[PDB]
Amino acid sequence: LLRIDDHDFSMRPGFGGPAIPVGVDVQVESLDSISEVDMDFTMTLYLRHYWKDERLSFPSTNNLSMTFDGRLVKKIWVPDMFFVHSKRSFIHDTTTDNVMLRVQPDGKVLYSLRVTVTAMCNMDFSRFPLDTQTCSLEIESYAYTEDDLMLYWKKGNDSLKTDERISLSQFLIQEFHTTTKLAFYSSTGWYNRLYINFTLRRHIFFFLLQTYFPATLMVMLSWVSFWIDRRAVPARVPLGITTVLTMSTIITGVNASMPRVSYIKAVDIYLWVSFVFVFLSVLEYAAVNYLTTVQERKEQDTHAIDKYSRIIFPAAYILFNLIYWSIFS
Amino acid sequence: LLRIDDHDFSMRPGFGGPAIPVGVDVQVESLDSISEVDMDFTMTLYLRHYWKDERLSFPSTNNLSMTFDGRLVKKIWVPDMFFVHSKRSFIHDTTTDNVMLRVQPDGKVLYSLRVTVTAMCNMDFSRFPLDTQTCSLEIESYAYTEDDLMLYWKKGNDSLKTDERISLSQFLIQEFHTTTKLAFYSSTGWYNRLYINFTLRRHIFFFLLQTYFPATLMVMLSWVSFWIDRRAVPARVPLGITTVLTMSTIITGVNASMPRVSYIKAVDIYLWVSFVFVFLSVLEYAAVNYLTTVQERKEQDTHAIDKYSRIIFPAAYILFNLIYWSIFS
Amino acid sequence: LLRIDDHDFSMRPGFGGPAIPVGVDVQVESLDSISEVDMDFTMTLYLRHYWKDERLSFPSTNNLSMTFDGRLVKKIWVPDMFFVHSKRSFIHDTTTDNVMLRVQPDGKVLYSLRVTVTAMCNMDFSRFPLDTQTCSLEIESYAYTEDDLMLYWKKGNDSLKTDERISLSQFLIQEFHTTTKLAFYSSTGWYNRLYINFTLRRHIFFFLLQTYFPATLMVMLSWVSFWIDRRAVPARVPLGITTVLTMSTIITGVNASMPRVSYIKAVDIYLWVSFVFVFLSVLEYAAVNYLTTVQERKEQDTHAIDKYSRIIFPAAYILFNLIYWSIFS
Amino acid sequence: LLRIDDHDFSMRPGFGGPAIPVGVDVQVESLDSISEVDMDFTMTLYLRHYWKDERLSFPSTNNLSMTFDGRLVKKIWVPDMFFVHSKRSFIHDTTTDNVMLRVQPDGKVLYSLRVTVTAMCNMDFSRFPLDTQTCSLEIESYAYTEDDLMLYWKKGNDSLKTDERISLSQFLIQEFHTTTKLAFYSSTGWYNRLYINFTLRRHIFFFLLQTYFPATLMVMLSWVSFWIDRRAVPARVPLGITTVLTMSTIITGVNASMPRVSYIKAVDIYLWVSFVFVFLSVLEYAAVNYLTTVQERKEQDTHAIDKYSRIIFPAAYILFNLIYWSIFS
Amino acid sequence: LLRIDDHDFSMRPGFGGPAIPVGVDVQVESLDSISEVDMDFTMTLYLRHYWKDERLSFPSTNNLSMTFDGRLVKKIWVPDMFFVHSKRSFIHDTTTDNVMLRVQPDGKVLYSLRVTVTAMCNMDFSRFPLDTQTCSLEIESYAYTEDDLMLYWKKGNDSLKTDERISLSQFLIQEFHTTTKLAFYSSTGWYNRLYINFTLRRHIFFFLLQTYFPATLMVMLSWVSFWIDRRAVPARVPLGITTVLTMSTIITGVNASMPRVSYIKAVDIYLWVSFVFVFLSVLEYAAVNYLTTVQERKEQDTHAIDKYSRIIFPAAYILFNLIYWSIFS
Ligand SMILES: *[C@@H]1O[C@H](CO)[C@@H](O)[C@H](O)[C@H]1NC(C)=O
Ligand SMILES: *[C@@H]1O[C@H](CO)[C@@H](O)[C@H](O)[C@H]1NC(C)=O
Ligand SMILES: *[C@@H]1O[C@H](CO)[C@@H](O)[C@H](O)[C@H]1NC(C)=O
Ligand SMILES: *[C@@H]1O[C@H](CO)[C@@H](O)[C@H](O)[C@H]1NC(C)=O
Ligand SMILES: *[C@@H]1O[C@H](CO)[C@@H](O)[C@H](O)[C@H]1NC(C)=O
Ligand SMILES: *[C@@H]1O[C@H](CO)[C@@H](O)[C@H](O)[C@H]1NC(C)=O
Ligand SMILES: *[C@@H]1O[C@H](CO)[C@@H](O)[C@H](O)[C@H]1NC(C)=O
Ligand SMILES: *[C@@H]1O[C@H](CO)[C@@H](O)[C@H](O)[C@H]1NC(C)=O
Ligand SMILES: *[C@@H]1O[C@H](CO)[C@@H](O)[C@H](O)[C@H]1NC(C)=O
Ligand SMILES: *[C@@H]1O[C@H](CO)[C@@H](O)[C@H](O)[C@H]1NC(C)=O
Ligand SMILES: CCCCCCCC
Ligand SMILES: CCCCCCCC
Ligand SMILES: CCCCCCCC
Ligand SMILES: CCCCCCCC
Ligand SMILES: CCCCCCCC
Ligand SMILES: CCCCCCCC
Ligand SMILES: CCCCCCCC
Ligand SMILES: CCCCCCCC
Ligand SMILES: CCCCCCCC
Ligand SMILES: CCCCCCCC
Ligand SMILES: CCCCCC
Ligand SMILES: CCCCCC
Ligand SMILES: CCCCCC
Ligand SMILES: CCCCCC
Ligand SMILES: CCCCCC
Ligand SMILES: CCCCCC
Ligand SMILES: CCCCCC
Ligand SMILES: CCCCCC
Ligand SMILES: CCCCCC
Ligand SMILES: CCCCCC
Ligand SMILES: CCCCCC
Ligand SMILES: CCCCCC
Ligand SMILES: CCCCCC
Ligand SMILES: CCCCCC
Ligand SMILES: CCCCCC
Ligand SMILES: [Cl-]
Ligand SMILES: [Cl-]
Repeated sequence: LLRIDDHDFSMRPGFGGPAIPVGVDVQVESLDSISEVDMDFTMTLYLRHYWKDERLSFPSTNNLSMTFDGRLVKKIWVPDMFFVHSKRSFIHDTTTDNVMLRVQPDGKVLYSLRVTVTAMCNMDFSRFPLDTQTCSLEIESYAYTEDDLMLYWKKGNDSLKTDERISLSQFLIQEFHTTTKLAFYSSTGWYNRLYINFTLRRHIFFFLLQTYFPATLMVMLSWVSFWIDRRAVPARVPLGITTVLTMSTIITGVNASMPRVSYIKAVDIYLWVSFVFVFLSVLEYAAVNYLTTVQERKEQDTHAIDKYSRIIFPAAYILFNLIYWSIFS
Repeated sequence: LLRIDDHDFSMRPGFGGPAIPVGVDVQVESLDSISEVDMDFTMTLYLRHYWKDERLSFPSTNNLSMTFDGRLVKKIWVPDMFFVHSKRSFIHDTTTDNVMLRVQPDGKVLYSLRVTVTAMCNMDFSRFPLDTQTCSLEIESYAYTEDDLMLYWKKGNDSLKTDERISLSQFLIQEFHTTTKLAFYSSTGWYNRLYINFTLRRHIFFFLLQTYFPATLMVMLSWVSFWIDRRAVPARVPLGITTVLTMSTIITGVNASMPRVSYIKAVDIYLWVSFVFVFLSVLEYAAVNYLTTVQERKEQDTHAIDKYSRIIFPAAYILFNLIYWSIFS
Repeated sequence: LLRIDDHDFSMRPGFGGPAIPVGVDVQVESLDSISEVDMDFTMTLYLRHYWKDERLSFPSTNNLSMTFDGRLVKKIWVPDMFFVHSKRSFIHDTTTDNVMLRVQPDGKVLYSLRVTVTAMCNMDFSRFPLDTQTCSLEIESYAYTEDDLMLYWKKGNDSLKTDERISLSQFLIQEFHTTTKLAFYSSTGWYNRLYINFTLRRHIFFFLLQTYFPATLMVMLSWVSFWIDRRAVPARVPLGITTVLTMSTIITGVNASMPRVSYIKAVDIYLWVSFVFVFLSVLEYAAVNYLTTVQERKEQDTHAIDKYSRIIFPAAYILFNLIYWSIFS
Repeated sequence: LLRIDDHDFSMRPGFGGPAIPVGVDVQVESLDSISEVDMDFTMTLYLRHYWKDERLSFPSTNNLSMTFDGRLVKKIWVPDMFFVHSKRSFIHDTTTDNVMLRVQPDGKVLYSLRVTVTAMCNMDFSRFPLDTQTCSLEIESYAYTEDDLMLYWKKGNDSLKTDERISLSQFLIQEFHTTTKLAFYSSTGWYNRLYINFTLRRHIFFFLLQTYFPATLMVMLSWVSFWIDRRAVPARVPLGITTVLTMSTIITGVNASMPRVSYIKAVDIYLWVSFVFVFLSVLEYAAVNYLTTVQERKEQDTHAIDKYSRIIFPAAYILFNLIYWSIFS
Repeated sequence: LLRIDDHDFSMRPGFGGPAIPVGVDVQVESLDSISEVDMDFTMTLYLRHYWKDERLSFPSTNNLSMTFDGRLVKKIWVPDMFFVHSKRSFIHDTTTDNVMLRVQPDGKVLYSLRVTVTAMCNMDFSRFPLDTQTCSLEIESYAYTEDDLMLYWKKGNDSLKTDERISLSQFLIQEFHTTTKLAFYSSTGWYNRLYINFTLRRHIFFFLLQTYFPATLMVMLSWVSFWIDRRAVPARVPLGITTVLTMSTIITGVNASMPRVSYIKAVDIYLWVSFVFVFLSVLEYAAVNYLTTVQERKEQDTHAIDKYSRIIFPAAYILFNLIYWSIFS
């Protein structure tokens, strides 16, 4: 039916004359995973191409479109799109190649395939875990400049569809939209580039329960010391020390999970402030023991330091929390 | 024998006329693994196709079916099934391609191959580890709409078989059955989709032994304090503190294993209630030490708080357990 | 030399008449690894096939066998064996395909290739780490039933050889032997299946040193308390508590390594019995402190409980060990 | 258009006569990751080749360059570059091979492809984490010596371009430049080799916060003991011991991350000096307890050792820090 | 130029007559990694073959050798070497296949390719970490026996070269040399096998610092107890106990890294002897407390046990160290 043997499909339609227009539309099937340590994300999608080539015309009375096996795709000419700034990708091939080819009697062509992509995404963690991130996937022709191929979204803003099943356990996904821009390479020329854009917002529940609450509880334990008889030395001393040494484990277990960035994150601030609050309660009792011993040496109830600490330490931590959750909301 | 050179197998049987019927049946060989963190499962199966094509007719006197080498599959036309919402898959190929082709003299065809698939499955953990999950595998044609190909289960409900060796160490597997539904894609049309469905139920033994019992034992240790002379300050204080700090390790070691979901799981409730029970026993002894010191200051046996605590703490935990195992059964 | 262009090698020798006999023999090169968590093992082997096809006859005066390049294997007919219940496999291909083809003037054929296989193996851990396991590798034709192909061991029990270098660091390997059985698939028919069988036995040394000895040592530490003056409250109390909290770490570190099976293992029994032995020593001293305080209240040496405990705790643990190593030998 | 059928492209242009000149230029798209444990780095780049072959001449009136499909690359002759001392690499192939071919009417050729490479890099850690490292990527022809192929940078120092998005979370990247050298293989001859060179500098913030500060804080805790009444034996003893045992955990957690090199790193020096400072504070109190007991035995305030230690320990650590940060800056 | 179309390259040179001689030489580019847990090593190398085939003769006046594209390798006959006892391997293929073919007018051939190999190596750890290991890589023809192919080192002992950059962070590499031996397979015959041999020696610095020193320091801490007043019960008891419990962590952290072999390693001996030294110091103080209490009961300074222990424990450990480092040097 199609006269494949008659033509040289090493050359594009319109070769040696004006540029060929190629239109694109897309459906996203899933957003698969995200990594802070690698700074990337993985996506699976259906991708579709539209153009005309009169070398593929055939006669019929119905004027309708026809589907073909799929092994012909390797004989005819086809556009050459690639995913810019991507780490790895593949086309699915069970039970055969997941590819589709449809042709109309006047030579209009529709071409479709299913792919998975892993792509680069630069991330800012200064407000982590209360952060928002924005991401994009980039599409471009490899060999042909804007003088030979013209690339555009087939139906404007209606060219992107999304599966209703798409979900991530840790993020809310929002704000899917598409854009276009021109790109330049010094050695080879000017090219059209298409963009798919989206926004992510992290759920904080896990971190409250797993990090902010146990820090708070250690700080509240350190306050119990102020209500204990100053003469019980081997009770008041280890009560302070053990909370210092627990807080260090909390601080380590958080930071072991994240990339080694050169700046402070919002969670770091809270934990190190909590640490100094606990550390100071140890110096307070050392002072009261020393001054008691000086009183014994002069001579030979509750101390004013204890009396004031019962008031000052809790007020100060409440003030800190009010400020912190006013800044990070 | 088969006249392969005579025909154009880029076109389906019946091309330009009504739809071709294709029937399917399946045997599951193994259910290989499951992941909560990735929310997916892996399956290995045998998959079979049935249709008629008169271009493959041949003469004989016996009217019986004949087997062919397998290299012909790439010359003739074959249906184009794919696994919807799948992450990855392959066809096995040692010592050769695991593929089978059988043909009858009137052109009826049977085609079979062996494959492994990894597929998406959305999971709810609000009742974890006492949870039940349900799963499915989806099958569809890639290129041909219901106007060109008709896809159905070959023998109704008898079209699914399962290997007697199938097992998972952590789940009971039940309720294998099959269904059908129509699907729509905005750019390309309507398609028939087949479903394989099944249910999983988790064994709880591991979690009892590994999580609920040691929490319970920490709570019971904290009660020993109420039976110890109130004057033994450096004994009663670390006895409380060490149980607080152990309970925190238990809570961490559980949640380190699971995905970071935005809601509370049934195991979380038990551990955090156990934590407050242990935390309160520390505040109780602080109260008794303070009131004893006030009595010393006024002046200058067992305390009523100890007397009551010996009764109230164990009753309250028993009431909690009765309610919890009434809710989660 | 071989008349490859004359014949249609899509059809088996004897096509449309009786079954073709194919004989097999094997040499194992290595048993590569084993996993309890995945329940599988990996093996590398040489696999060999024997049959006659008169379409490959050629003339000569010597009556001897001749070797050919290996690229012909893809032109002639070849049997279609596959490994049943396998997870993955491949054929080696550096510096070329590791394949061999030898032919005699009357058309007898010898065919050989090198492969690695990973295969399923169901494991029972009720006696772990003192367990024994048994395993097998299964071989079958994919497309041809016993009416068209007949599959058998070429030399009976002498058909399996094993490399003298084969070893595993954790298991003793024994009892290599071969068997045969018929298999049935509802949709497709009856098939011959060959079996390779073997037995494994675990070395216990590592577990003695790494698990049973340190548990025993914690139990013996808890006994020291009975020899310490009952008035040293802040010594006798933490001596008990710290052994409880160490034993919990031992119990966790063992079970973190194994699959989450729904039944108790032989190592679990020993560790939880050791735990209750340590837990009871804490309740004993609580009793002696309480009764001493009652004596003080009445009034206002070694206690009989201490005196008896020095005898009863060690006897009871020795009785337990005698029973346990009588059961698990 | 191109007369591909006329010629034998198993032979280079100029075969049997002088060497063919081939020019190269490059753009780096990303520097992907780095490993101290494996001593390697990964890079993604665009690579371009320039030469003349009159067998590819064609007629035209415009004198302009033309682009071709990409399937012709496998028919014509092409240069044979490889990455020396590399571990693994690949060429990208979705949605097709990422390859470009452009030809001028006189037979000048431009050829381009996109690749990812992982390459060897020897690292020195004697100053870690305050270290600087230098790296290079090497390019060479596999089959052709300088007598048959001449390889050079196409535009001198202007032949290397870099993407403005390139970044690493842990390193500052600097000093990209290119060089050339001749190489010799004993069995096969002399070859031209091109070099891409660059420098890395590590950010220290993470290590200050994660390692140097908590060590310092343990040392400062050990000093509190000198301010506590010498008669409080069960307070002063565990205060020392617990800091010893914490410092050991710090030392372990650092070195667990790095390769097992045979020499000391700058971080090791700081932690082991901090350890002896803490260890000595335990021997000091043992001395004061012993001498007090001798005074009791003779007989039957603050001790001079305490008085001096309050001065000497902090001065000595401050002197150490001044020297250390003078050496490592 | 080469008459490739004239001949049947499914047959070796000399087919049906005497054996063809094939010579080999090698250059090692890198030794990439080593695993105790898997018992294997990885190597990257250049491998070269030499033979004569008159079917490849061509005319010329210069009598010099000529290089060809590389796509011809798949048309002509080539030898069939494989790596015996190997786990996996591949040939590199960016930017094309890393393969070289050179031919002289009389039909002498040189053939070369670049490969990476992972190979089996049995290891003995009885002296670990002071151990020495020896390794080899094995090379053989797959299909052809010594009656058809003769395989030898091309230049005797001069046939192996090594890159000056080769290094491992944990081992000293020494003693590279080559050997030959004949091998027999029962079903198929006799074959020539070539060997590459080498020796490794481990650096001990890491283990001294990471394992032997901290054990020693725990033992020295336990000795402090002997210098402390026997009446300070709640000081002397936890001082012993905490060192016992630290030593157990040291023992665990070492053995978690290695394979589970059925015999004792040299590091195990040192750590378990150190453990009993620490354990005995706890029983000593229990004895002194008991005998003091008996003296109190009879009645109703430093004890001789303390006096002697100050001398005996350190002498005994010094004697142990002298013996141990005399045995393991
Ligand atoms: C198809 O084209 C024919 C003319 O060739 C026209 O009559 C018919 O309406 C067209 N149908 C559609 C659906 O565009
Ligand atoms: C979609 O369409 C509108 C037309 O109003 C144009 O603003 C815009 O670029 C598109 N929106 C986005 C967010 O890209
Ligand atoms: C096969 O077809 C023939 C007629 O062509 C019929 O006589 C015979 O019964 C059929 N056999 C089966 C098993 O259907
Ligand atoms: C199988 O067959 C029945 C007919 O009674 C129909 O209910 C059902 O859909 C099938 N069952 C399920 C559970 O899909
Ligand atoms: C090979 O066959 C010939 C007859 O064709 C016979 O004489 C000879 O003994 C046979 N040799 C072997 C080894 O079987
Ligand atoms: C090997 O040969 C014997 C013949 O005595 C038969 O018992 C047996 O099946 C084979 N042995 C095993 C263990 O399979
Ligand atoms: C191309 O070549 C023609 C002569 O063949 C010359 O006139 C023209 O200037 C050239 N153009 C460029 C851009 O080099
Ligand atoms: C680039 O160009 C200069 C010419 O001044 C030459 O020094 C140098 O080799 C190049 N620079 C480097 C750093 O390689
Ligand atoms: C090559 O062979 C010719 C004879 O054919 C001889 O004269 C010449 O010396 C040889 N050259 C080398 C390098 O062997
Ligand atoms: C290399 O050559 C010598 C000849 O003296 C022979 O001893 C030896 O086998 C070779 N050496 C080794 C170590 O294999
Ligand atoms: C102690 C944790 C407080 C968390 C406050 C969160 C406010 C949205
Ligand atoms: C940008 C730094 C914010 C620091 C706020 C501290 C709140 C107590
Ligand atoms: C303390 C754990 C109790 C577990 C109860 C389980 C009831 C099925
Ligand atoms: C849906 C929340 C259940 C909470 C029950 C608490 C049982 C004590
Ligand atoms: C305390 C461990 C005893 C191990 C006994 C093993 C007997 C074979
Ligand atoms: C089958 C259970 C065995 C339990 C034996 C307990 C030995 C003390
Ligand atoms: C205690 C850590 C001091 C860090 C000093 C860093 C100077 C650049
Ligand atoms: C090259 C060794 C440097 C050691 C300096 C020590 C600084 C206190
Ligand atoms: C306490 C460790 C001693 C290490 C001695 C090493 C002798 C080469
Ligand atoms: C072969 C065993 C060596 C044991 C030596 C022990 C040295 C104290
Ligand atoms: C901005 C640096 C903060 C450091 C807090 C310890
Ligand atoms: C640890 C500091 C104490 C100072 C008391 C005046
Ligand atoms: C003290 C906690 C209050 C913070 C409110 C955002
Ligand atoms: C529903 C939130 C519960 C939180 C318990 C700490
Ligand atoms: C820690 C709180 C104690 C309050 C006693 C009245
Ligand atoms: C107190 C435990 C009883 C719970 C019964 C389900
Ligand atoms: C058979 C169950 C045993 C449980 C021991 C805690
Ligand atoms: C902890 C239980 C003690 C009971 C004494 C009679
Ligand atoms: C008390 C240990 C003896 C057990 C003998 C098998
Ligand atoms: C150069 C060796 C230093 C060792 C410090 C413990
Ligand atoms: C631990 C050493 C103490 C020595 C006192 C003279
Ligand atoms: C005492 C810290 C000062 C070091 C300045 C580099
Ligand atoms: C040879 C066995 C030694 C065991 C030491 C605990
Ligand atoms: C723990 C053993 C002590 C024995 C004293 C005679
Ligand atoms: C006491 C350590 C000396 C050992 C010398 C090899
Ligand atoms: Cl105490
Ligand atoms: Cl601890």
